[PDB]
Amino acid sequence: IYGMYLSVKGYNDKQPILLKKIIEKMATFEIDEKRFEIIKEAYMRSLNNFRAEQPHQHAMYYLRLLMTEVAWTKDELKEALDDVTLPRLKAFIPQLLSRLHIEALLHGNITKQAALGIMQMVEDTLIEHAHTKPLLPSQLVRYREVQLPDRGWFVYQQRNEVHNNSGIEIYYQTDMQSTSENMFLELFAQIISEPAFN
Amino acid sequence: IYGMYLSVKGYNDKQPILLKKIIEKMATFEIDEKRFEIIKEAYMRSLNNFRAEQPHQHAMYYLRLLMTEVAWTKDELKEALDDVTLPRLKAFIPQLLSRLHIEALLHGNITKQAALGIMQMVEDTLIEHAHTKPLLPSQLVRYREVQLPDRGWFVYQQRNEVHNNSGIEIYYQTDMQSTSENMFLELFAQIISEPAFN
Repeated sequence: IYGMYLSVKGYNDKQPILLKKIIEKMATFEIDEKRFEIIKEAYMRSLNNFRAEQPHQHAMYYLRLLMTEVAWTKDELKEALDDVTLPRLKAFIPQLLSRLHIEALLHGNITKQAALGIMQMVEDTLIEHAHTKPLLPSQLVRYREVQLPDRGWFVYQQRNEVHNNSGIEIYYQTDMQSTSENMFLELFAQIISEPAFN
Repeated sequence: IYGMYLSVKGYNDKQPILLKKIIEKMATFEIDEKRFEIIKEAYMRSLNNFRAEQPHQHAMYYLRLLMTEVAWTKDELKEALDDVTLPRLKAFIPQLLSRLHIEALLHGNITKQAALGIMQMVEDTLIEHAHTKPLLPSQLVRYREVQLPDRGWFVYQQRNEVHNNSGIEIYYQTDMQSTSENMFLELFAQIISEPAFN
């Protein structure tokens, strides 16, 4: 929801080469129309196939949508999927790569100068082939969680058209994430874990 | 901040003709490069002339920024203005007209059928020349106001560089808009109006 995520894990011997190739395909992507149609139809089949997920998964999904400030439902994505066209996408990729921020975490059998060399390699490739420009700090917008009122109870109700079983997810909200509240919630959840199961 | 605003007022004799011509002009606009550079430069001057505004106007501006959820500053606009290019705008206009919502108010010497004819003409023209699609209701996000904490006092300080006088604006945020709160605030402001002046 904040942008792309790329992770390369494994032996560091030939890692920067493949990473460079992946960045090269990010900044030199040529879309095949047949692959585009097949993959698009597959994604449509995925959004259609979400209706066959399990009731508890639907409960976690609905609670996610309710609690997050901004969240698009799979029905909205499915409806907007028909309007996606190849010229729109080909005009959208450089529009995406035109303004970017990057947050990296390099943790492994590499040195500081090696990490700086890899990072500078990625930056130089993105600038060279994609003309990527940094983002403005005021544009670093994180999403807030909906605040429930005191003594307030809300219930969202939907139906599962596939499984003959019912699902339910009860969520009580706390103030914020501080040390004291974290240890309160974790300690209580530790006390009620096995009694809840049993 | 929510979108464009257009208001045509006057004799209704040729209002539909003029309005139709306006929609056609916004849906078939061809940009002049000279006019683009000149109007852009005049916009840069307009952004640079805010420094000569009065300190109370600077106060209302800063307070508006502070209490608005999303608000971009004159310096951010004047900095991002240097990146505005003719191809970027030429790609922005159809992107702006691709999906839209409309909220109209037709009041005066007008019949209901003529109002529906005007609205239907606007929709037909927008879909015709701009392929305008309806906007999702979840995309109709309204900005909120920063919720101040109880017994909280915050002070933002700046300096006017042109006028030799100083300004100040003191804001006691009340609760959300309801009948009781509205009449309390308006009655108190009524009591303190003339004693404030005198």
